[PDB]
Amino acid sequence: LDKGAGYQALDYFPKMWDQEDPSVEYLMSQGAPLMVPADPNASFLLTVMS
Amino acid sequence: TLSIAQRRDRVIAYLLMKHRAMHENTWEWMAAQAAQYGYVDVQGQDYPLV
Amino acid sequence: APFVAPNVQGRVIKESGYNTKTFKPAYVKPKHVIDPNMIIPRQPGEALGTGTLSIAQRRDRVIAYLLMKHRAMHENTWEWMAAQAAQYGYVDVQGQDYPLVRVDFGRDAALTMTTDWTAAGVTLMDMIADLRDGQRLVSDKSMSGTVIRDYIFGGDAWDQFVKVGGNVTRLWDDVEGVQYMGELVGANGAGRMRIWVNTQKYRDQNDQEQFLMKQKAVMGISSAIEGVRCFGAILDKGAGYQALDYFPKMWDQEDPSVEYLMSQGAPLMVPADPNASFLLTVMS
Amino acid sequence: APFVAPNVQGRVIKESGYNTKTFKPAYVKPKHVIDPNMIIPRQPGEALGTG
Amino acid sequence: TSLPNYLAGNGDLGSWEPTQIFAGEADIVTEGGAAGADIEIYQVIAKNAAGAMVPHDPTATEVPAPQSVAIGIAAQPAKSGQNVPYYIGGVFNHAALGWHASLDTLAKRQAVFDRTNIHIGNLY
Amino acid sequence: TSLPNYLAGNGDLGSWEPTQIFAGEADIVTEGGAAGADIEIYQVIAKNAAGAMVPHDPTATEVPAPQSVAIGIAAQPAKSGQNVPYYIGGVFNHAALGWHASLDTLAKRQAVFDRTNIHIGNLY
Repeated sequence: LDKGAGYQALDYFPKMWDQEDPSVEYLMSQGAPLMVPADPNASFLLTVMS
Repeated sequence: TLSIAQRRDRVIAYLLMKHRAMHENTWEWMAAQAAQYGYVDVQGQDYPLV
Repeated sequence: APFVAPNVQGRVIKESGYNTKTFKPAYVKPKHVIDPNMIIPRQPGEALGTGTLSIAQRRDRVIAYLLMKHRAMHENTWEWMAAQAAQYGYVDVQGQDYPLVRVDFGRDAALTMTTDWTAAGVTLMDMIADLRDGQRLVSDKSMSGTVIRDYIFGGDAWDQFVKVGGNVTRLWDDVEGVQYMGELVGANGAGRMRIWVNTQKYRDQNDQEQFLMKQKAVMGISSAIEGVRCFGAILDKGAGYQALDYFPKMWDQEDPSVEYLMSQGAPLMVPADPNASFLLTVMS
Repeated sequence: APFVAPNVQGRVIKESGYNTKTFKPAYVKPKHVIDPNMIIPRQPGEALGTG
Repeated sequence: TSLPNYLAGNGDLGSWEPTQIFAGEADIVTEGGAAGADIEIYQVIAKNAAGAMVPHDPTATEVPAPQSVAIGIAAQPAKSGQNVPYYIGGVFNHAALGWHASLDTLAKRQAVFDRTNIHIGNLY
Repeated sequence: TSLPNYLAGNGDLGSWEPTQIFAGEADIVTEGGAAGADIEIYQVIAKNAAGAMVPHDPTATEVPAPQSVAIGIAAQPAKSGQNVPYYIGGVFNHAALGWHASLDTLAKRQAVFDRTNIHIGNLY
């Protein structure tokens, strides 16, 4: 959701810009991740201790 | 031996790498949460618990 | 050199080391905000009523003038810093946006003298004796034992002096505030005394106008002071933070369309030998 | 990385410092004095009688 | 200060840690004013009844005294009578700033700058 | 160290003076032995009754003790029990050495090393 990268879909998008007085400079990265188990049931979790 | 411009260059390169790495760490952490728990709690100071 | 009869082995001479001192320069940031309120009205060069030049060209004119004024303000600051250094051996850099810090170059306190030329019974010879004694102290204290040729009076000091009494220099014939009073032979002996009076008035950081040279005092000085004009790093993303005497920078706000114009620089005027000069307060 | 709703500005991340160590080396001066006392005497190699 | 050292030895020359003051991207805005007390770098400041900068002092009074309402963040240190440059706008890392006592938690440190152009927040 | 200094300022980075050890061109000769007391660089050292290096001390007794006859010049500082390398021959600068009280003037500081292979004299 940024005019940089043309609202394109990307793994991550690094963006950089600066103020002019004081000349502090900003560096930001954008990303829209989600890690989807297509089949949630192909795994299990076993807790084995209290 | 580094001009201040080169000190800036060095720190910017390092921070670009750090951003890429923090994104890739988030990919890892999301994959871990998905595979283990079957669900992931995306959270932050700027993101309501979903 | 040591006398040693050619029998003996020889004689070993002791060496001498050095002090070292280090300084950080001040930082200077004048800027003008350029409204349409400044671009639209007529300004001197405009043809007065006939619209011969566009708003763009009037903007260019006013910006060229403001750049020129910025250069002038930096140059004034260099003069003021150098004057403060030569006189006091230190400079009290100040401002609204800059706390007072005293850059002491380390003139020995003996070279900030005081005598009363307003007292009764003072003679021309007593006054010249005070100046000669200042020269003596400088010769005793300098790195190079240099003799002072130039003595620069304040206006009040020169008035007191004249009241009680009674080529390179051509570079200052045309100059305001600087008065070359020639020379006096007197009883200095060690070196002929070029005399100057300085009365220049500068706009303080309260825009009150004050004298560049302490008017109630006389300053002696010699070229051995070998001062350096130091310019630090520009702490600005513009021009790659590199060190410049001054850097003119300009950027605009998108709505309303306001330009901002800023020049910035990191000046300091350092006397290489803070003891190659002295300052004598002569008035009460 | 921090999750941040697409609307809002993002969060600012701190970074680390440096630490430094320094060392002076040691100094070594073995020497010998080589007398005729040490050179004249025989060396196993030499033959008997007339070395 | 005269001699070298010929003998071997170690030395911990020193350490450096960055101080991050900005925690966001508001318009950073500054002003200058006379100080009334010894002010440290990035100390939070108020203005006393005489209009001089004084380090922020909540619960100064029974009506609250004007020192109690913070007005900016010192940009450079200053002694009394000197001019202090200070921030009046910007988003600032609460941790880097100098705070009064008992103004401990971020929840309290925000309450000092709600009605203001300054806003104070955590780093990640 | 965290913050850079922005304001102008002054600082004396240091003052250095050569410490010229030698005031002549004779043979320089050195030994080394255990110290009995804390010994500074170029201190004038005797040997105590136990045979350990101890800083020189005239008038140490109703009969002079062996600490009272100078025997060398320490080439490095050492704590008690450490080995002190020290000079026993050479022509040494009057002023560089660690003399003590009442051994003040050059005449006495020479009398300490009259016949020895060490000699003591002015730099020009």
